[PDB]
This record gives sequence, C-alpha cells and structure tokens, in this order.
Amino acid sequence: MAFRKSNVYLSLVNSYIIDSPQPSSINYWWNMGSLLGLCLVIQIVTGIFMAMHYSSNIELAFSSVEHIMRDVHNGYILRYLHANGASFFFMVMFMHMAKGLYYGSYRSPR
Amino acid sequence: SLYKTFFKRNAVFVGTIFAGAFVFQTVFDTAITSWYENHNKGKLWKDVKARIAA
Amino acid sequence: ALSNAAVMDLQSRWENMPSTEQQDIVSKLSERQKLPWAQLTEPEKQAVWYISYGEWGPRRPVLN
Amino acid sequence: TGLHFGRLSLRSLTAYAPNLMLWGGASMLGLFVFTEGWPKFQDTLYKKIPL
Amino acid sequence: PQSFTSIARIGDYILKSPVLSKLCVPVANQFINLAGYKKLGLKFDDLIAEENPIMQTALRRLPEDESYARAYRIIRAHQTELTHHLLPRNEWIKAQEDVPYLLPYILEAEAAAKEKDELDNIEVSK
Amino acid sequence: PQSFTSIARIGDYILKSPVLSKLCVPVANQFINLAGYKKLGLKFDDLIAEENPIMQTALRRLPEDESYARAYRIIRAHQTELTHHLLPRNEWIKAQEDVPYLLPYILEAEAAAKEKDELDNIEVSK
Amino acid sequence: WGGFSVSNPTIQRFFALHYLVPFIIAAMVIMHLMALHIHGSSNPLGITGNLDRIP
Amino acid sequence: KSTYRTPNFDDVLKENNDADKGRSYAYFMVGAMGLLSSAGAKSTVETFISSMTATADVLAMA
Amino acid sequence: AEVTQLSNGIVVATEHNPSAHTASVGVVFGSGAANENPYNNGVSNLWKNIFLSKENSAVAAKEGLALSSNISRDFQSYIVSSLPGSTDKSLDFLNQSFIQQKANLLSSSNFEATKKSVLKQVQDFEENDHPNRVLEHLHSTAFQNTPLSLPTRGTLESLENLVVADLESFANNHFLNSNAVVVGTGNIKHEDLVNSIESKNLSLQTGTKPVLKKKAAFLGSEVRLRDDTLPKAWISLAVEGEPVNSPNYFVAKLAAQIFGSYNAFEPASRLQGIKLLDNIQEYQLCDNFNHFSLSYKDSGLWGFSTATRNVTMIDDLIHFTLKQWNRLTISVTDTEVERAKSLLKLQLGQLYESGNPVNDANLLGAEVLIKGSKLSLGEAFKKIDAITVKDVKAWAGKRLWDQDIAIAGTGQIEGLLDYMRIRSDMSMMRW
Ligand code: HEM
Ligand code: HEM
Ligand SMILES: COc1c(O)c(C)c(C/C=C(\C)CC/C=C(\C)CC/C=C(/C)CC/C=C(\C)CC/C=C(\C)CCC=C(C)C)c(O)c1OC
Ligand SMILES: CCCCCCCCCCCCCCC(=O)OCCCOP(=O)(O)OC[C@@H](O)COP(=O)(O)OCCCOC(C)=O
Ligand SMILES: CCCCCCCCCCCCCCC(=O)O[C@H](COC(=O)CCCCCCCCCCCC)COP(=O)(O)O
Ligand SMILES: CCCCCCCCCCCCCC(=O)O[C@H](COC(=O)CCCCCCCCCCC)COP(=O)(O)O
Repeated sequence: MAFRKSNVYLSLVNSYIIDSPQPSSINYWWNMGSLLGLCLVIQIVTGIFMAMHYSSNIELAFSSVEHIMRDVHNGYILRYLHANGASFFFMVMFMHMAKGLYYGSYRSPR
Repeated sequence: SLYKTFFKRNAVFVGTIFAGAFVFQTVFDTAITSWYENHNKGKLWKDVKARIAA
Repeated sequence: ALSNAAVMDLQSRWENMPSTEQQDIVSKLSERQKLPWAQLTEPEKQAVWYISYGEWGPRRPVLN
Repeated sequence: TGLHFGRLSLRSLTAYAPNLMLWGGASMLGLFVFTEGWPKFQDTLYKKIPL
Repeated sequence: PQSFTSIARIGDYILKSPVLSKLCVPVANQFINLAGYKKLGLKFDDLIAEENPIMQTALRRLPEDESYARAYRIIRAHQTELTHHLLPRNEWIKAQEDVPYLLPYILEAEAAAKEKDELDNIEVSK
Repeated sequence: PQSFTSIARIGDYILKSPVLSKLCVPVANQFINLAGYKKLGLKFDDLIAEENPIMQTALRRLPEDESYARAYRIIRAHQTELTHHLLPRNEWIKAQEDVPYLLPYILEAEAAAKEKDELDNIEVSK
Repeated sequence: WGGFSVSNPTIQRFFALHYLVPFIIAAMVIMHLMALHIHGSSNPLGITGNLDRIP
Repeated sequence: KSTYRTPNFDDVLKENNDADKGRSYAYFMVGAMGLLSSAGAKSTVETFISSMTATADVLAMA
Repeated sequence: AEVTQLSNGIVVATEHNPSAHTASVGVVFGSGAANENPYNNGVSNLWKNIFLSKENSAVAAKEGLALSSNISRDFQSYIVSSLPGSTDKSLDFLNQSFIQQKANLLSSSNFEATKKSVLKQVQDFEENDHPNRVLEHLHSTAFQNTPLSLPTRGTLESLENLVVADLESFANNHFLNSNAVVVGTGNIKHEDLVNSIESKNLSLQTGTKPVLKKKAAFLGSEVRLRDDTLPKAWISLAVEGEPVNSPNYFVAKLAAQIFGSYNAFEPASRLQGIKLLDNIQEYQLCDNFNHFSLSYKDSGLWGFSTATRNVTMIDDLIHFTLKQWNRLTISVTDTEVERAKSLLKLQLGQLYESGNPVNDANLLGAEVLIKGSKLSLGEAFKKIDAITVKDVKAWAGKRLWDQDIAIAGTGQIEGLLDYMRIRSDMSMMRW
C-alpha cells in the first residue's frame, strides 16, 4: 500500500486531512473549524515570541508591554496581531457555535 | 513549447517561483516605499531636514 | 413513408450531418410533400419546417 | 549481465542526476528568498547589477 | 426524538376533527412549500435523520425499487445544493408525488420497540 | 542483517580447513554452553529473530510437527524466565538435539531472494 | 543572546523557551507510544512474544 | 435515454482545448499563488526571527 | 509469405498461404460504428446478423461454406470461408445473397426475427459482460459527441427504432465499390481471385460515402456506472493514444507491452518482469489488468483495464499503476525496453501469423483500407528493433506526462476516488 497509509504517523495525517471523506455539499460555514485551527496557532506563536520580553511582576507588567511596543523589532506587530487575533478567535468561534446550533450538529450521534 | 521548459519538470517550476519571488521581494518593497514617501512629500523628516536651511 | 430514426430530432442533428445525407433527406421529404397533407407524421412535419425556415447558414444570427 | 545496486540502481541513479542538480538549484534559489534581509548575507546579495 | 407514533397520534386528531382540519391544514400546506425541500427535488421522508436504530431498521425493510430512487434524490440534492442552485421547475417534487412512503415502515418498527420495552418491565401479579 | 548465506560461506570454510577446525571449533562449543540458551530449553534456531520476510517465509515452510515443538520451547522459555529460574538438568537441550532444523529452510528462501534481485538488475547485452 | 553577552534578553527568553519544550516532549511521547504500539514491546529473550501474552 | 448518450457540457466546455495552452495557464495562476506565498512567508518568518534579535535599548548601550 | 494488391474500381487483396486447408473470401468495408449517427446506431450490427441469419446460412451451408462477420469501429467485414477447391463457389454466394438480391434477407419475417435476436444479445451484453461494457463506456466518454464514441453493438434504445428503410439507407451509403476491399486469405492464389471477379462481374454501387463533419477529438472525462450489487469493480482508464499510420505507432504498442498483462491466479503470470507487480502483490490489489494501445483511423487510446475484488484498496491500485506510467517519462530502464521488444515481436507474431485465415482476412482488409497496403511482418520487426529508450521517453512526455485521462468504471467503485486525485497522479511532483 501507499506510504501515506502504511506509516504510523502519516496515516494520522492521511485519515484526517488527506483522505477524510467529507460530504460534497458543505457550504462555507464549514471552514470556521479550519480557521479556529489557524487562529489558535496565531495566538500560540505570537505568545511565545511575545513572552520572551514580558516580565510578570506587578511593577514590570505594564512597563514591559510598552517595552514590546517600542523597543523590540516588529514588536508592534506581535502585540497587535495577538491582542486583535484573540478578539478574532471569539468571533470565528461564535460563528462556529452558531453553525452547529443552526444546522443541527449538536444532535445524536454527535 | 513553453510547457516543456518551465512547467514540465517540477524542479524548474519551483525554481522560477522562488526566482520570481526573489525579484518580487526587492522590487515591490522599493516600489511601495517610493510611492508612500512620494504621497507624503513635505511631511517626512528629510523634507524638514532640507527646509532647515539657515 | 419515412423512417423514424432519420428525422428524430432534426434540431441538433441538421448541422454536423454529412452533406450527401443532408440533401438526401430533403429529397425524400420533397416526395412526401406531393401528397395530401396531414398524413405526414409529426417528426416528418416539424422537420421540414426546420429545413426551410430554421436557423442554420442563412438566418443565423449576427451574434451567437 | 549484472547492474550495480543496493535497492537503488546505478542505471536508475544516472536518470535522476540531471534532476538532482536542478533540485539543488531550486533550493539555493529558495535559500536566497528567505535569507535576504540578513545583513551578513547581503555581502553577496547586493553584488547583483540591479537591486 | 419525537417518536412518530406520537406525531401521528396528534396528527390524526387534527385531521379527524372537522374544525381543526379546516383551520390548520391550509397553514400546513403553506408551511410545506415555504420550506422548499420540493425545490431541491426531495420528498419529506428523505429528510428524516437516519442515525437512530429505529430509522436504521426501517431503511432495511424498504423495497429495492424505492430504496434506489430514494438513494438518487439524495444525490441530486447534494449536487444541486453544491452548485447553490435549485432544480428546474419541471424537476420539482409535485404535491401528489410527496407521499409518506416510509411512514408505515417506521410505525411498525416503533411499535415493535415499544412492545420490547413494555415487556421488559412487566410485573406479573401473583 | 547478516544473511545466513554469508555465514555459511565463512563457516564452511572454517570447518573444511583442518587447522582452523582444530583451533576455533573448541572455542565455538565453549561459547555455546556459556551462552546458556540450552538451560532454558531452546535450540539455537528458536533465537533467530523472526520479524523479517526472509525468515517469516521459512517459518511457513516448516512442517507441522516441528512447528508445534518450536511453539512449545518458546513458551517453556517464557515461563522459565518469568519465574527467574532455570530448567532442571534433565530438561536441558543436549548437544545432539541442538540441530540446525531451520537452516535449510532459510538458506533456500534466502538464495531465492538473492536471485530475485539478480533479475530485476540484469543488463542484457545486445 | 539577544545582545552582546548573557543578559536580561537571554534569561527572559530562556524561561519562555524552557516553559515550552516540556509540552513538546509531552507531545513527542505520544508520538513515542504510537510507534511502540504497532509492534509491541520486546522481551529479554529476543524471541517472539506473540505466543504467551498477558494483558 | 441510454447511458452512452452523455449530456450537454457545451456551455461549460472550452471551444478549443490545445492541451499545452490550457495547462500553461492553470499552472500560471497556481504558480502566481505560490509566488506571493513565498514573499508572504519570508516576510512572516522574518517578523518572528528578527523579533528575537537585539532590542532597540540594548543596541543603544553598545 | 507475400500480400499483393490491385485495383479495378475495387481493391483486391490476397495473402496467399499454400499450406493451410481453407480459403476465406470476403468483402471488407470502410465504414464501421464510426460512420453512423446516434439515432440509427446498431444498423451496422443489424446488418451482420441478417447476413448470419438462419435462411442465409442454410443456403451457405449446403455448399459447405461457413459465414463470418465482424463489426468494428472503423471497418465492417463479411467473410465466406470454405475449402480450397471452392474459390468461385463462395464468390458466387457473396455476389448472390449479399450484393445482387437484398429482398430475400430483408423480408418482413427475417427482419423481425433478427431485430428480436440482436435486442437479445445487446440486453445480455449490457447486464452480463462487465469487463467489455466498460471499454464501450470508455470510448463513449473519451470521445464524447464525436463519431468515435459510438458503441459497435448499438445502444438498446436506438436498436428498436430501426426499420428496413434504415437498413437499406445504410447499404446505399456505405456498401460501395470505392469503400470495399474484396479480400481473400488462406489457400487461394492471387491470380485465381482476380480472374474470378472478372469472369463474374461483382459490382456493388457507385461511390462517394458520406464524409464526416466532426473529427475524433479526445476529451478527458469520467463516467461511473456504479452498482453495489456486483461482486467486483471493473475500471478502465486511458489517455489519448496514437492513431494508425502514425510514426509513433509501434512506440505506443511497446509502451503498453512494458506493463503487459497480468492474471493473479496463474502461477506463471505472477513471476513476470514488470516492476509494477511488486507493489500489487503484497495485499493483492487486483485480479487482472491488461494494458492496451488501441489505434483507430482518426485517433486512439492508451491505458489499462482492470478488475478487482479488493474494493477498499482501489485507490492504491490506481495510484501504484499511474506512478509506474510516470517511469516511462523519466527513468525507464533499457532492460524494460529490451524485454518489451521481445514480447511485442511475439505479441504481433501470433496475431498476424496464427492459423486462422478468417482472422487474417479481418486484419488484411482493415489495413489496406486505411494504409493502402499491408505492412509486412519482416519489416514491422525492424521498426520495433529500432526503438530506443529515448524514443519511449520522447513519446511518453508528449502523450501521458500530465495529460488528461478518461475513466470508466462499474461494480463497487465507491472506493474509486474522484477525478482530480487521479488526474494529478500523472505527474510525480518530484521530477
Ligand atoms: C487560545 C489562545 C490564546 C488566547 C485567546 C489569548 C488571549 C490573550 C488576550 C486577550 C490577551 C490580552 C491582550 C491585550 O489586551 O493586550 C493576551 C495577552 C498575552 N498573552 Fe495570550 N492568548 C492565547 C495564547 C497565549 C499563549 C500560548 C501565550 C504564551 C506562550 C500567550 C501569552 C500572552 C502574553 C505574554 C500576553 C502579554 C500581554 C500583552 O502583551 O497583550 N497567550 N492573550
Ligand atoms: C520522556 C521520555 C520517555 C518516555 C515517557 C518513554 C516512554 C516509553 C514507554 C512507556 C515505553 C514502554 C515501556 C518499556 O518498553 O520499557 C518505552 C519503550 C521504549 N523506549 Fe522510551 N520513553 C522515553 C524516552 C526514551 C528514550 C530517550 C529512548 C531511546 C533513546 C527510548 C527508547 C525506547 C525503546 C527502544 C523502547 C522499546 C523497548 C522495548 O519495548 O523493548 N525511550 N518508552
Ligand atoms: C476534520 O478535518 C480537519 C482536520 O483533520 C484538521 C487537522 C483540521 C485542522 C485543525 C487543526 C490543525 C487544529 C489543531 C491545532 C493544534 C494541534 C494546535 C497546535 C499548534 C501549535 C503551534 C503547537 C505548538 C508548537 C509550537 C509553538 C512550536 C513552535 C516553536 C516556537 C514558537 C519556538 C521557536 C524558537 C526557536 C529557537 C525557533 C481541520 O481544519 C479539519 O477540517 C478540515
Ligand atoms: C501505567 C500508566 C498509567 C497512567 C495512565 C495515564 C496515561 C493514560 C493513557 C492515555 C492514552 C495514551 C496514548 C495516547 C495515544 O498515543 O493516542 C493518540 C492517538 C493515537 O492513535 P492510534 O491508536 O495510534 O491510532 C488508532 C486509531 O484507531 C485512533 O487514532 P485517532 O484517535 O484518530 O488519533 C488521534 C490523533 C489526532 O491527530 C491529529 C493530527 O488530529
Ligand atoms: C494548521 C492550522 C490550520 C491551518 C489551515 C490551513 C488549511 C489549508 C492548508 C493549505 C495548504 C495548501 C497545500 C496544498 C498543496 O500543497 O497542494 C499541492 C499543490 O498545490 C499547490 O501548488 C498550491 C500552491 C501553494 C499554496 C501555498 C499556501 C500556503 C499558505 C499557508 C496558509 C495556511 C497556513 C498538491 O495539489 P494537487 O494534488 O491538486 O496536485
Ligand atoms: C504564523 C502565523 C502568522 C499568520 C499571520 C496572519 C495575519 C496576517 C498579518 C501578517 C503580519 C506579519 C507579516 C508581515 O508583517 O509582513 C509584512 C508583509 O505582509 C505580508 O507579506 C503578509 C503576507 C502573509 C502571507 C502568509 C503566508 C502563509 C505563511 C505561513 C507561515 C510560514 C511586512 O513585510 P516585510 O517585513 O517588510 O518583508
């Protein structure tokens, strides 16, 4: 058989993103699950690269968010991609909990 | 043909995607900077630096 | 008489019909017109109007 | 009547040695895209006649 | 989760009464074509969800000639809704062709699982 | 990953030489009882690792009567090792029952896959 | 270093990196039990264990 | 209607295939999407990697 | 071994063999199933079965003459085989009951008793012969809306509209003296045949068969005749091949001889030299596959037809096959060509040089109609001995690297993935 099916790791990739049979009639509301997967990586990657400059004491909390926005190269990008991207997390997710509430995706067997 | 040179081998398809994104990187950056400064002539620092002529 | 499998759907079949056969059918139809009418069958009656007054060659529109 | 082999054939290696050199060029062209703006690599990257 | 024996107990009470049949059957007809499963080319008994084991049973007792057509009107609906279009007005399911063909295969599978649980809790009076 | 065709080439050169057979065959059987697989009741061809298709092949061509004994000396060794004991001295495999019973089935199924790779790689002259 | 010697940019990034990597190890151990489960554990004799298995 | 009479795709089909021209146009718009997903992906991994370099204040005290 | 041609207004071909003990004599027409509209389709199949009808074959059996016939895409055929001492008794039958009188075969009794006997054979073909009703549905969707897509047997919906008018109107348009080849194979000299047409007359018609308005043009498509109540899954997949009298004719036959044919149940067809068989035998993805290179007058086909009980791993059969077609473009070895040279010279050494003369008369008339003369076997062996590895690579990169495909399937082809996951298997993305 093919190597995408014969491997122990790639068959998890194969059975989920390559060969997974999706119904051929799903509209664009079925992309909000794939956006939340992308929007989670945006928060996590712009959390690690932002928490390398963040001190968490009560004296240096607000003074080291401004150290990100003024002193780090492209620091205004990271703080704004991640404070607004967190507010885009909850807007995609509110449209993801309302697709499933509309199209009956809560019912059995799900 | 054109297909037989560029799009046939994938080794030279992505060779001229990267060689077309290397030229696009330096050209589109210059052609945006040269527009964005020209849209704001009279307001940037090197216009104030020349207008301090004493 | 004239068979059904030669004048069945003479709308999509008049063009891309070979030209020797294309005027063979108008030769058989011109002998069925030397009869009292309303004895021609309807695939033979609506397919002589398409030959004389259809939309092909002449009477083709200026734009497709 | 025997070929050299180690589950890859020498006759099937010289059929890719054109396209293995074209893939080395398509990676060096991919290295130059991602590693410009590196000021150390711009000693041999604005030696080009424009840009 | 509404158990078609209970629908048809309510539903046959409406149609039997002369007053309520004059009243809310014309509301029911206007509700049907406003839903517009006919425009996708479906009957109603394609719409019923087939994941409970009662409805999973009644799709095996169906004859072959009706389970081949039902398995086609579903694929014409997954193809029509994919193009974001409707079916042409000749291909719409008319009023007379919308009959409950799968209703009697459900009411004999529902009453056969109601009797299985009325008999699994029987208390024999000595 | 040594390929028994190879060690039967080095082995049968040692056995045929009169100088080396006097010299390193007394070291060979001293290596065997120091290894101590007989004391668990195993012949040596029980130990050959059976997870490659040249040896999984030669475990199907084994006769039924020897593939039932081999399936007993393995469980008698799994049971003796988890009690952390040894088999008693009247159950050890002696020096004469330690026969290469899986060597001819391997050597004929290993030289019949060397031949398959000398036939996907023939350069026939014109 | 984030600078010219081991300084405040370094220890601050050696903590936020050190918090992270045990959530890469804990997702590489799941990639380590998956490669084990397809063939099972070995056993100290080096023979097959498919005969006498216990749960 | 038999299964050998394929239905009309004439309002979807091209009027002239020329299979080295319809394929040198599909791989153009695919290649243009890969050309801006390389300028757009250098300029994303440059944002995160240069952010770990020396900050503006620690450059000032050199 | 030599074949000659003449012309008198009608071409006379003869492949004389002075060893065999029969003598086939027949006419081979230049029309087939590619010379009829989809509304009279099957009139070529209905003309064969009133030639082989009961009354016409009872008179032919009285002199010791057996009638054969063949209806193909490009050519028809009507052969009357007999003993070597009856080279004129079969011409006198073929002139009597095929050419001169047609009011005996086309009577109202013999036509209705034959229209119900083809309709029987077509209905028992459409539901009981699966590895060949896919190959009709491969032609019916590779070349759709074009003369090379019509089935040779005729559709069942068009075959019950035919009356004796459409049988005679096809005769006057295509059974002509400019369209025919009077062919004769077996134990007949050439000079006996041409003197036995001049001592008779044997004239058919005037000429000028109707010329087609649309040529054959490949269109990459698919068709899925899925049927879950069938125990297998038959699949035919093909690209556009080389037509006959192409310079790459024998390269396209050698390209399908590389991947050859396979039958999983034979113990000797499992030890072949194809490199595809190593990936296909580990889980037994198929039961059989044959690679074909069909070649018609205007176009052709090239691909493979298969059958499979392992209906869950179809998408690994199609993937592992198509990743071996890509080896033709990039890395085909010389031994894979030197093997398929020697098998192709045996493949078409058994086709043109078998024992049967009524098969050689089908392949002589179908060649001098198109090419004008039959290419001999000793010279067509020098065209296979001069094919290099570079000529297969130059052919494969033109004809099947990243080209469109035509798929046709039936049975349980749920497991068959859709088009763009098969069409994208033609290019390897690492070459
Ligand atoms: C689901 C994932 C996450 C969500 C929804 C989220 C959300 C948020 C929000 C709403 C803020 C406040 C932004 C503001 O008001 O400025 C914030 C700040 C922050 N988050 Fe996250 N976060 C996520 C993941 C992470 C991760 C994985 C990290 C660290 C590795 C992280 C580290 C930080 C840091 C350091 C701040 C600093 C304060 C700032 O500059 O905004 N976050 N996050
Ligand atoms: C966080 C670190 C690790 C965890 C949680 C882990 C977990 C496990 C577990 C639970 C087993 C099954 C129990 C056993 O077979 O002993 C196992 C087996 C094994 N591990 Fe680890 N492991 C770790 C590190 C390693 C490392 C560093 C190596 C080698 C470089 C390794 C190699 C193996 C091997 C070869 C086996 C199979 C042994 C056998 O089944 O015979 N593991 N691991
Ligand atoms: C059902 O079919 C599917 C489907 O199967 C899947 C998978 C998805 C996609 C959904 C997902 C992929 C969601 C899953 C998300 C996660 C598992 C989140 C994991 C994300 C991470 C970023 C993991 C964390 C790892 C890191 C942060 C490593 C990066 C390293 C850093 C930042 C340190 C850098 C330091 C140096 C020195 C380089 C679908 O959208 C979908 O529907 C179409
Ligand atoms: C003695 C110690 C006691 C302590 C107890 C604490 C630990 C308890 C054990 C919890 C489970 C540990 C192992 C988890 C694991 O490895 O599974 C991850 C999925 C592996 O799936 P699979 O079984 O390999 O595939 C077999 C399949 O049938 C199931 O595969 P599927 O479920 O689809 O995979 C999901 C992966 C998703 O990945 C992606 C990319 O989405
Ligand atoms: C992980 C968190 C979820 C992220 C959601 C992203 C879901 C979509 C992923 C898109 C990957 C596209 C690869 C497809 C592919 O390779 O097909 C390849 C070729 O396709 C292409 O060439 C596409 C050009 C490259 C597109 C670059 C997109 C990068 C943008 C990244 C944005 C998301 C991080 C095979 O396609 P084929 O089988 O039809 O031949
Ligand atoms: C890793 C998650 C990142 C997701 C970012 C999505 C939100 C878009 C805002 C992007 C701002 C950061 C980029 C930037 O500042 O560059 C700016 C240019 O804008 C872009 O190129 C955005 C294109 C993004 C395409 C993403 C392709 C997929 C990449 C996958 C990761 C390898 C500035 O560029 P410069 O530093 O001047 O070279």
